[PDB]
Amino acid sequence: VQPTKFAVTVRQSRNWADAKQRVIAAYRAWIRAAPEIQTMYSIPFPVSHIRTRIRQEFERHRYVNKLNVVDVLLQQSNADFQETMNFWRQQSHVMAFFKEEHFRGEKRLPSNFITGFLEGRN
Amino acid sequence: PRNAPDYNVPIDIATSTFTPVPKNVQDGSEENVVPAGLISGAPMELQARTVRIYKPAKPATQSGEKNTQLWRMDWDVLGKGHRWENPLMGWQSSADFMQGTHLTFKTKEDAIAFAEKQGYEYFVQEPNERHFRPKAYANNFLYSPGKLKHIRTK
Amino acid sequence: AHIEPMWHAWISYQVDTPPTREPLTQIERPWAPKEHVPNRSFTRGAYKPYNTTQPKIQSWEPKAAPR
Amino acid sequence: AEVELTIDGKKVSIEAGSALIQACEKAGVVVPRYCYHEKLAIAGNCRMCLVEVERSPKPVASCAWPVQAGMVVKTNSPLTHKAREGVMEFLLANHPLDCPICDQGGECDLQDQSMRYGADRGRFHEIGGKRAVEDKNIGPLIKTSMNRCIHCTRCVRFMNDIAGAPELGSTGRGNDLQIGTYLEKNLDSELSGNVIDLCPVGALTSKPYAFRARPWELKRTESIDVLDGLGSNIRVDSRGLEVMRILPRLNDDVNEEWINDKTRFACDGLKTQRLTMPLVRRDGKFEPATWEQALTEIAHAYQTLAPKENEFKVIAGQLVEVESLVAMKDLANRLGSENLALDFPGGSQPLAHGVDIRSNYLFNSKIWGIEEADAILLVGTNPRHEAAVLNARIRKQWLRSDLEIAAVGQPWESTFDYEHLGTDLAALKNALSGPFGEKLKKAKRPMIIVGSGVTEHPDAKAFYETVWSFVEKNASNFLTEEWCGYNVLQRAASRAGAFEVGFVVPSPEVAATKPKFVWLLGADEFDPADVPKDAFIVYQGHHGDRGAEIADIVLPGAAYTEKAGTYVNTEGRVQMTRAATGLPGAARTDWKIIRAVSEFLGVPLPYDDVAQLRDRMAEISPALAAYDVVEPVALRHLSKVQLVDQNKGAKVTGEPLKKVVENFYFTDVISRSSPTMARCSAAKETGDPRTNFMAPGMEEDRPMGQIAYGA
Amino acid sequence: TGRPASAVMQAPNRAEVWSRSQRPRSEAMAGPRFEQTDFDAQPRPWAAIELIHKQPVRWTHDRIVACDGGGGPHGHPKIYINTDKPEIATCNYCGLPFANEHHRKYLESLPQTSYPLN
Amino acid sequence: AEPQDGFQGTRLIPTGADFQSPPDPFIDEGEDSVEGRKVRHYTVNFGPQHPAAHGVLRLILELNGEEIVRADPHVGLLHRGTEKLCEYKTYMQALPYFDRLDYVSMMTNEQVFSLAVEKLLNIEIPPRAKFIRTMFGEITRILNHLMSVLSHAMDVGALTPFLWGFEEREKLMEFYERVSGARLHAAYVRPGGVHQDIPVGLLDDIYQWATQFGDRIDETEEMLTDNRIWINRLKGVGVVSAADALNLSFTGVMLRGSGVPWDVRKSSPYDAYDQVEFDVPVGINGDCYDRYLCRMEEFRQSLRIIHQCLNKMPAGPVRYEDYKITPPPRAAMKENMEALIHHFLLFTKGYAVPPGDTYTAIEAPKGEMGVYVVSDGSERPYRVHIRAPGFAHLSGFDHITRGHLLADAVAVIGTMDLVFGEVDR
Ligand code: SF4
Ligand code: SF4
Ligand code: FES
Ligand SMILES: [Zn+2]
Repeated sequence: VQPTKFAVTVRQSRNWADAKQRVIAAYRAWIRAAPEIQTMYSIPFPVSHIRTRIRQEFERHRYVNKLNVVDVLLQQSNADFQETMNFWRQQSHVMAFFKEEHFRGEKRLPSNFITGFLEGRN
Repeated sequence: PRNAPDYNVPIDIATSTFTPVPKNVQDGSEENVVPAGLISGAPMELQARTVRIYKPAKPATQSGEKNTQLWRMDWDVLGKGHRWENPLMGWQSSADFMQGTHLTFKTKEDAIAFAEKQGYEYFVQEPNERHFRPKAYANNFLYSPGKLKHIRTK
Repeated sequence: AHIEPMWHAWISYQVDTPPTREPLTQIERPWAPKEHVPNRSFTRGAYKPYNTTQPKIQSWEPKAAPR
Repeated sequence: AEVELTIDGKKVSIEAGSALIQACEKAGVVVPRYCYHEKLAIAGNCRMCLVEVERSPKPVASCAWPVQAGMVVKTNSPLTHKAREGVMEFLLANHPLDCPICDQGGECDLQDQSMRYGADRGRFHEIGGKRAVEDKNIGPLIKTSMNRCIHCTRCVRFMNDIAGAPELGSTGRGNDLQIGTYLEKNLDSELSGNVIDLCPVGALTSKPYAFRARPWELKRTESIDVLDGLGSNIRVDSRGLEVMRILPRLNDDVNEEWINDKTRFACDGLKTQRLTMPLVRRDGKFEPATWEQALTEIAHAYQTLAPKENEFKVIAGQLVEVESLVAMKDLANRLGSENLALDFPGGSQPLAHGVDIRSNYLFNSKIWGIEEADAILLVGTNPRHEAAVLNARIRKQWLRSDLEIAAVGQPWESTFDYEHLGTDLAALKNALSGPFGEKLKKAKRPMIIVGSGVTEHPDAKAFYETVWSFVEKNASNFLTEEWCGYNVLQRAASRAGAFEVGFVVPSPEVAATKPKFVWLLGADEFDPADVPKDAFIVYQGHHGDRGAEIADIVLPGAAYTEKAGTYVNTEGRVQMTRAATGLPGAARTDWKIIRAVSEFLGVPLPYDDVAQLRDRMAEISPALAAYDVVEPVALRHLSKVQLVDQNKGAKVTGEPLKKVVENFYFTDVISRSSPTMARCSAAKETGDPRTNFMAPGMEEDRPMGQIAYGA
Repeated sequence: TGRPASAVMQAPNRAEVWSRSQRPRSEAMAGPRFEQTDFDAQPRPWAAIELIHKQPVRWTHDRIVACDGGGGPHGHPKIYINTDKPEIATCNYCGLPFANEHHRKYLESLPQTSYPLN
Repeated sequence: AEPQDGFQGTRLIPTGADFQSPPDPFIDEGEDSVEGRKVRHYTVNFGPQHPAAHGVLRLILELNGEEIVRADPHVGLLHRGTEKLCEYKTYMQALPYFDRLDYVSMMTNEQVFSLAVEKLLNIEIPPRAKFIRTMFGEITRILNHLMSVLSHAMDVGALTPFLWGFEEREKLMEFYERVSGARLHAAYVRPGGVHQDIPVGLLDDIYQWATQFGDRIDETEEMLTDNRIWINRLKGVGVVSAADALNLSFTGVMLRGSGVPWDVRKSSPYDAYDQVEFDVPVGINGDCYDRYLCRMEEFRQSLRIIHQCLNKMPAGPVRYEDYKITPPPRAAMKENMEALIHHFLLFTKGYAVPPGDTYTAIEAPKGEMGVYVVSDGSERPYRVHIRAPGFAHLSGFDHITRGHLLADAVAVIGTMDLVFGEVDR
């Protein structure tokens, strides 16, 4: 806020009820900003595709049961959110977040044993 | 599923053709263990690869034991991507970003604790210890009641 | 780059004795380049690097034993 | 009776009769040394380890001084500082300025202890100059630069006392005293390359290693040797793609700081005859194929032939790990086959010893057991050629005790004196009923050691019955809580691992079936009768050799320096290699080839990761999960059902025991492709002692030199 | 990719490689990168192995000979060479040949030597 | 019992907010109404593509018309991972990394790392090395101020002094090339002293340049000091009070301009600065004009020190005389066994540095440069952290510029001696 546009002072969560509000607050800001993110970096994907990525990022950490670890993830989310909504990231940075735009594909690991073996460890 | 490789793990931007398929990625729900590998920013690959935890043996070429004092953490070399010959200069290219990295620990519980916290697969190699036997200079000149059995030359 | 080596030292004030009076220019080196070597970049004489060593590994030469 | 003494003001306790330098090491005090080595006799000639001892006027050699009840030792006093500086000055006065051209540089104890304990500048500026000494030819393996010699005596003491090769010595006197053979001759020990490591200086260096690398550029991988059955602990030094040298690391249980010459010098064979891509023979000539194209032709040729039970045969070679044998046993069983054979004569037949009890085939008294042995009988084995580091362990106990050795089988030139009782099964029975049986009966710690060539003998069923019946009759001597007297010696790294997982043909019915599909799992010493000519041969391995050339499909596998593989040595110790380099070309991990062929054969093995295969190993044998220990055998007495009861009625031919190693240098595929082993074989045959015999360098009749190594 | 003699000869003064792991120039300067190129313009220093063996044997009566390259501080570290074997002794730094006068008749008998002897 | 105590979040840790004391109120001095209408600010990016004052600088400014609201410098455009690379180098091998931090002040940059390593080595360098390093220190201070003051003058429109003074830079760069073999990255000052001794005709050549340098300073002051455009561009611009300068981590001229008399060469003397006489210029208004006058006077005190070093230069070795730390002379290395071993080990393994840690600071031309080194006893440093004065100074850009005119930002960017190799490392 005061230092720069989307700056959030680093604070610990008081309890699990406090943490959950921040996590939902963080998700709400992210998926709300998805229309702006598309037109601001000229992303060649629909807001639906972008918003799915937001949920998966939040779902990788759905099973965390440690309060200190949540505070770390919340601070990372605020830092990524600020550097996105401020035009500090470049199209290369945001585009790299979408795993489909790598010339070797998104399925960058072998499907099963025999496809990886026939190609040579993937 | 009892050491089954999770062919559906999400990839990150450092996932390459040389990255092995992991068994167990941290989710932040493990009991009693800080999930550093979840928040470190390190690629998924480091939870798929195995580190070796060992005391380096004394070199056979020297008597100094300075480098055997500490515990070493080292990454095993993969089948593909560790080295290949660059066609232009004949230099040795690598795809293994861990090839020149090692970690030093005062005790192996420390090394194990760091490895569990990051989510590395690890293998602990215990150090072979010398078997003590007293040595005496005067044993070079023991009286032989019988056939000499060996002729000593100082 | 057209300047002869020892003269290059003289014109750049690295030495004061001109090559005309410089004894080190008089040592006979039969391997020394006879004609002057200018910079050959931007021509077809430009230096091409290459590996100077043999491959580190040799594959088996297949020898199908007869039946 | 550990006495108590003071070193640098801190108290240490150690056994009486121990050298002071041993107490300093126990106390953690660092004492410089050159002549002293823990495995050699004390010399006391370098003068580097002089320390201050209370009530002692002269500074004292801590390697030779015995520990007493109440001595006080000062290793960091001015007197000790002055002694080390002065001794280092004398060592460097005649030492040649050769560290840029010396191969010890960067791993030199003279350089490190000059930096640590000596002065920063020298005071030798004599116009008369330094001593210079002529170089010596002592064979093809050891390059000599004798000016660097500091006269520690380590190579003489090792070669004489440890290796049993009294050809190295020292001639002359004073400043002109010179180490060498007084007359230029090849050093005939398979343990000779240990002097290179023992040498603190680069006076004795490896000829094949000469000038190739600096020590700081080498990745150091601790691993296990697989060219022998002892599983010697080794350090593999590599520079990216290339393995450059093999060094021994300390394991007092198995190899005791030493390795043999083939273990050391066969590493140049790892880069010349290598299988790097699949080959499909066609119109009588091998042709390159993809891995899909090769596995398809296995699947097609399997269907076309439609093998029945035991028409699928697998032969395992000498360098095969347990992962490959377990995955291949799972594959062969799913094809109906129990035809699992080994690479030696009679390997395709059921073995005279069984595999039901681990003690049937293992070295039961452990390698460490030799340190306490009172009497040893060697049946059908030349230990110098089959287990040389274990052979030197027998000499060491023989030199320092009243240990009696006898042998039944082919005589060999030995480093210890032994009583040759005969060469055949008749001689074994006479021995056990003769004077040496009396020696065995009235002895604590008796040992009977049976070679792996007895297992390949036609009378093998009568040998194990003869031996074990003696073990049972004289138990409470051979079969006690602290001791097992019956031992089987494996010269190959894979045999005990194959036995552990039951990788053997169970019955003569399986042995009788003539195979249609034969899988050569790294097999190159197979008998040319266990491989029928009209069978589809598949070779999987790392080296193009005998096995690969007669095959229909060649699959490139991995060598021991390119994989983490599980090996079981002759005593049952489970050990794991560590990969130093990656796979070359299009090669694959050996167990993954078998797992990949199983999908193509329609019987996909359950395991996809090596951790799942390693769980399957514990189900077959749980000791395979315990690395670097030897799990004791609980029911030792049950080694009578298969060694006596099943072996009671067996035909006897009386044929002599044999020599399973015609030439030590050519034993496996790696050593047969080694250019260095070729020089050793050539030099032994022609008696040439010159260093540059088939190597680069000037020679009197070769003034232009030559680039070739090994030719 | 090379027809001219600069593209085949390992050096102007030596056709053949002088070490086993040395890549022959004919294979090294082959491939697409050497297509439209002047080969005489490429760096081709003279082989040092051929030049050092033109050096005549420095005869001496003393058993031990010092060699530092001859530049004083501009050479190599001073080492001492033993000439007692009946052969040409060579400095391990600069390759200079040395021989004792005791061995002159046997060295003159030799059919061919590594160094000219004169 | 951290960090499992944080698994369920007990006992939050106290922040600075939990210690805010209300001011003493007795003595504390501090409808559609158009006054409630908000004013929209426009946020302008300056750099690095669009030309800026100097360097890899992305300056993000929130403006209210002509006034600066918020100043947000984005750095790291020259972050090269120097601190991490130093952990894979010997102490010898890490020394050239210090030439490339403040890359107009090379010898004092390598001076601070040499002093820190010498401190952990527990060695006293020879007196001649101390005087050479002090002499080259003030030569490097003049080189830096020539770059800083004149390029700062060129940024506000004064083309000519930059041309005159960079010929002075050429003359002093010859002295750097005569001692080492480089115009800029000399790698000359090493732990133990300096690489090699100065050539036998250098002192007189420095002296000849010294007899004419005062006139060069004076002619620079003829164009700027009394010039009313220069004064009107600098006076009252970029003011920081003495109290805030200390709390913002300001050192050097950025601190002395606000009236604080403080010089690291005076407070904690190193090399030969205790053996030389010089004065410390101190400002009183804490503005760009005071900081310009301090730097012009620092020119004259640097020349005054150099003249004293020319006359006080003692004879003797320039490298500490232990071949276990410094390389032996090449003639010794080719002559005796001990020297050759020590040469071999120092260039392959390196010297071992006793374990411990130290923070060592010097008065660099741009202010207090410090380095924090942790030694583990081996030949490679465990940790090397570099304290760059330009990092602290640029962190204060928002504090000194908020509420002021956009047209004064170029003045304070130049008043901070800002090289972004220092800032990012
Ligand atoms: S033996 Fe040691 S001190 Fe002597 S030349 Fe070789 S590396 Fe140098
Ligand atoms: S040659 Fe080496 S091992 Fe033998 S005495 Fe001399 S220094 Fe010791
Ligand atoms: S180690 Fe004791 S004298 Fe050599
Ligand atoms: Zn020489």
